[PDB]
Amino acid sequence: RPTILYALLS
Amino acid sequence: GSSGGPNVPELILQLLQLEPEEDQVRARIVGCLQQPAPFSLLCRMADQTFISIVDWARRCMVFKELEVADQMTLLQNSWSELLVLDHIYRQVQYGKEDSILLVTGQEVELSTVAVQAGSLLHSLVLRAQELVLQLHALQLDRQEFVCLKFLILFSLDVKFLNNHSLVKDAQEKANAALLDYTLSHYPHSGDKFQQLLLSLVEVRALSMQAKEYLYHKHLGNEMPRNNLLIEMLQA
Ligand SMILES: CCCCCC/C=C\CCCCCCCC(=O)O[C@H](COC(=O)CCCCCCC/C=C\CCCCCCCC)COP(=O)(O)OC[C@H](O)CO
Repeated sequence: RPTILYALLS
Repeated sequence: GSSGGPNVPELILQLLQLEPEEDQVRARIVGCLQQPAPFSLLCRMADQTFISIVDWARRCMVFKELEVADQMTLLQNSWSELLVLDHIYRQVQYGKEDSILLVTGQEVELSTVAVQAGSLLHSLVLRAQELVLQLHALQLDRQEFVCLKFLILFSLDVKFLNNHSLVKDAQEKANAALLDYTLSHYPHSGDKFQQLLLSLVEVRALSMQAKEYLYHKHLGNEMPRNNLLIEMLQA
């Protein structure tokens, strides 16, 4: 599930 | 006592190299962003402050060596405490008892909070100012602040992570650094280390109250859509 947090860390 | 100078633990010297000056974060957030307090703008400001904290974490020693799942779990356990500590330290540096300084540079009179805030928020702002007073009296310095940020980031019990060893070592090194630094730089504040750890207990209590305030706003449909702090709240 894509999340804002994951987008900041990738 | 006196800050910095010789005899500073390596971890603290490294963390200082990764901590941007307040003026630089201000410029960055004011850039990312552009009477009654503008609620949605303040929510966006808090989201941008957390983005800035995630950027700092990404560059830190140890954290930068972890896989994404471990990085997410650590941030999911520390986001609110890092935001509260950031606000608290900004007030310690600001040094004014009748107003609070926001990361954008905006100054908000406490009298204005009494007029505009409901009970949950007003009480939270005032409780945070009492911790600001305590930390100023204890002479919290920048070396201690960055070590406390790292300690919070790495506060999670390692049993919740894949890379146990690396994080356990980071926890031990950070506690040792704060203890060694406070003993060597503030010898006449004999229990400064314990007093800072008790201040972290209060940061955690403030954080919990801030989460309850965000949950009340969320149930009332008052938060902006796709707010990052609400994503963190629900994770
Ligand atoms: C630790 C103390 C800080 C408080 C943490 C608050 C929790 C999360 C941060 C949310 C970011 C947006 C904050 C918006 C505040 C705001 O506009 O408050 C207003 C009132 O505005 C005022 O009193 C003057 C402006 C006060 C601004 C305080 C801004 C604090 C800014 C940054 C702190 C970031 C730390 C976030 C920590 C989050 C941990 C979970 C609306 O009040 P209310 O929600 O009680 O509503 C009452 C009634 O319904 C009429 O509206």
